Amino acid sequence: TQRHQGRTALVTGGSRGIGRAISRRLAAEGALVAVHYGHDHAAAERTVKEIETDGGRAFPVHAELGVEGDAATLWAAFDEALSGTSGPGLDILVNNAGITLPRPIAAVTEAEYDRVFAVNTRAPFFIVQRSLERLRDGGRIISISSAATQTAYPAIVAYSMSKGALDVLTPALAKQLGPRGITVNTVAPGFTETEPEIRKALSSASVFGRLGAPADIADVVSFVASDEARWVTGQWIDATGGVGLGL
Amino acid sequence: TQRHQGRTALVTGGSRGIGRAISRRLAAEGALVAVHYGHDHAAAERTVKEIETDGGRAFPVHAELGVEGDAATLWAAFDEALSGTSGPGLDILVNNAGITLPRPIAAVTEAEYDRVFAVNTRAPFFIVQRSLERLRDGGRIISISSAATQTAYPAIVAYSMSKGALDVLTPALAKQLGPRGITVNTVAPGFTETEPEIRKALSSASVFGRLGAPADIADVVSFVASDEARWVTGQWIDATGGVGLGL
Amino acid sequence: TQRHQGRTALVTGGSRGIGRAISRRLAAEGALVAVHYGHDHAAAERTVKEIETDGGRAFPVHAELGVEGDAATLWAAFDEALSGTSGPGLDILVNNAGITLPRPIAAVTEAEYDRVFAVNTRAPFFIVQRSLERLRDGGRIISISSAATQTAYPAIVAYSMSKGALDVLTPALAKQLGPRGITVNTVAPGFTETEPEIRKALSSASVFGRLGAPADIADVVSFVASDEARWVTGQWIDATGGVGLGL
Amino acid sequence: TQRHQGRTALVTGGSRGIGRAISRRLAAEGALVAVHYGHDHAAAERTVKEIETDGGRAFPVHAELGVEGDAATLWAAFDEALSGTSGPGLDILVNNAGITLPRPIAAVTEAEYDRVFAVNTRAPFFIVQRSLERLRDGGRIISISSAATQTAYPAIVAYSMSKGALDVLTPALAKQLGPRGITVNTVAPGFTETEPEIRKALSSASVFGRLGAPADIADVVSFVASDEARWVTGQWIDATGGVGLGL
Repeated sequence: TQRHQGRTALVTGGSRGIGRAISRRLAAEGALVAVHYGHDHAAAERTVKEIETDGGRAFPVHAELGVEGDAATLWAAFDEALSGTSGPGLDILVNNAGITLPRPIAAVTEAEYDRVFAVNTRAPFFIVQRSLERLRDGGRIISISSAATQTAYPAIVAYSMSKGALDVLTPALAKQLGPRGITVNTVAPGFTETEPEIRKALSSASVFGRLGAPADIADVVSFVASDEARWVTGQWIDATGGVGLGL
Repeated sequence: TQRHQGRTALVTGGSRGIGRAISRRLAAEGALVAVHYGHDHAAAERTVKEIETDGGRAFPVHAELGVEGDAATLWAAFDEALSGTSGPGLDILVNNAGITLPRPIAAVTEAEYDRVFAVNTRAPFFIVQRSLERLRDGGRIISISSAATQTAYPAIVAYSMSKGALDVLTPALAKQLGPRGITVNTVAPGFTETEPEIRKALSSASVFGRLGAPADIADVVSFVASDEARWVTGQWIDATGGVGLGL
Repeated sequence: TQRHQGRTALVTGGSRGIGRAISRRLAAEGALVAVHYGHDHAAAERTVKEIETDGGRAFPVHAELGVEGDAATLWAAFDEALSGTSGPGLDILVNNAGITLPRPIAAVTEAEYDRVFAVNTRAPFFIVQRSLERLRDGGRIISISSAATQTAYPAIVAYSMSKGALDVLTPALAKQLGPRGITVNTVAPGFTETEPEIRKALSSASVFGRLGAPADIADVVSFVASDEARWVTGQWIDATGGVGLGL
Repeated sequence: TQRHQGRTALVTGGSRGIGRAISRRLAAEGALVAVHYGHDHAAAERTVKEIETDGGRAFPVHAELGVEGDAATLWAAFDEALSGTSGPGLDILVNNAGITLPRPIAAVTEAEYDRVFAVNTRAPFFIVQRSLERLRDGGRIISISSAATQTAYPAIVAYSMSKGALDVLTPALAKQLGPRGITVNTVAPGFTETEPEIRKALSSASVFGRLGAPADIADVVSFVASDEARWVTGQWIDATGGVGLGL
């Protein structure tokens, strides 16, 4: 396609699963992709080489999220990488970094709560805040949310709340950034097989009666990030295979 | 792109404005496009030749909508065209046919009401009903709605109600047709310049402070109609430039 | 409570089921209730006497809906009743009149479609239009919709579309009528037992695992119609026992 | 009315503004009201005496929110109060405690962010978690949110995100608690005058062209908390005077 020819993308948690497919799709369409990772160096290097093997350009960016100085670290390491190279600006920010918390309310601890909010809400918020100094006109902010923000799923309530908070950011920034031709969208995956009775309920929650694949999400994100989605902003884009549709 | 290589599309009111850009985008990506028209023969022939000049294939399909035997006529004329040719099936249905009624409630007559419901709701409903016998697996139903179904616009209330009714159809069919890998989506345009103080309020209703162009809608529709949007179904896809976002 | 002391209400299809409980609740709180009916004279007389027995005031209003001159007939008969009596104005309009069409798309006929749109959309629209000349400041318009407008229920698709259209009217009029302190709301019932496997799916579609009762709806409508809901307008008020909540 | 005769309510931030009107409305309808406060002892004592003067029963409950051991402290102090008295159970939880952060993204500090999340999300979450052990059948959880969760208001983005997260909790718990006849709802106030160009934009954001009063919210909350709203659950109840309706 070559829809992102000449552009610079950053994908938080870009090293694997959904993060990885996004990084790959964007890099395959000409984007220079900053592949962010917090823990998994080898997976980052894996994703980058994969991209380079296929004839795109990407580079690793190390920042542990949900720790004091996470956002600063991320953007410090992004600049360090581009310096003496493409300028300090970017076109496409994808907030994909996240940790799960599969506990209903009765079992969620302060430690687990604080951890999920630190990584899933606080990190992306300050990453985005510091993004706005660098984000060019016609740019893209894309937050990866969950079906569970808009469909009641008690067993992951604290996780869903973390994504809910980030969903409020999308319309706020689409309004603020609109005059510069920047779109801000949420893409909400459903239940995705990445790398007993649960697997069954989640497959059949789709009207297509399967789990999503990383490629399912990455295909929607690649569109939202293109000039073709320039008239689409402030939206919650359902990438769940029709989760929550009926009953 | 060639995203619709080998597929058959039907675009109701495909002869001009949004209808025309959709027809053109789809035909430019390899779709064989049935260009439907109710009144404007020359505009239909115009759109078809344009497509053929550019090296796609399309053909005219005549059916006056909101008259007894409209849906039958349409599908009679679609088949007549494909017969002894591509088989009777289709991949992509776009409900774009519509008439405006810019009157607030106090001024809407029975004649005008009945006319807008006949064209905007009753016609597309029976066109879709008769579509389901012909619609192949992995197919696409795309209804063109309005921003005014989800954002209060009193001055066009009866028109909005007509589109509202058709918006209920999208989730219903996405559930029913899901098992066959068919997606059903609404694409909602905003205020679009096609071929005094009104023009100003409508431009600035967008967070981008302009009217839409036909291409803005057609770019979103082309995506929804592609294999890239296969994980997107039952949705109301906002193609308004962020109309109704703030306040 | 006596929340509607001194007010005049009209409840379309007020003779039984949900219509009847609404009529009764409003009349029990001091409202003078015009009990509309299209076919069922005895049921109307039944509801009125019931109300009078309990020490409220109500009167019958005959108008066959979905026939040429329905809205005119209704308001002609409302005035005929109040004339030489309370003035021609009203405080509370409840659009409760409706007919079901339990057929999925493949089986809906033109006759059945046209009938459901005539009764469920066209009748209430022109009843409301003609209401606005008579509707006092601090007044109430309340449309009775269905859970199936916002939750995919293919088996009643054409019925849902009819209610969908009327749902677009609520926000339109809440904006137009706002300056006069009039609220316009939709109240959406779920599945309600009025006077095999279906009954089971509908009971368990509620998070409370029962069907609604008429009183469940009438309690919400009585609130929306009171000065207590004066800050609530343009809303789709869910009276379904949490239908469509999870999955 | 006496709708809450025999019931026990807890209103977080119940000492003034919206908190206070809620406390008063509930206590005026027979509820025993635990008036929570974090800083403002005199305001708490003020609200309690007011209630007692009018012939309801209420008591103060001290807990600084957004500090380690806030939820424990609150419930420790609730029990201490009821002990040797009404049992340890409650019927009605109102999450009204909140702090504002009127800064757009460019100006939000970590300190301010962490403070607003601690008070507005983390505190109510763990207050609710610990509530579920005590909450009786037919009970009520009511979260006080903001219009700005569903209408883009960039200038208060971090505050809105905090309320967004709590909005995800409502549908989750309405599903989980449904079988016990407990309703969980959000009530979203707009812009409310409590105890230059801003005041003007906020008044005219309502279709009624005024700011809300505490009583506007408290009237809706009193309904949601009554047996009359028993069929209303998982909902986002708009108490904004039609903020965000048009454009």
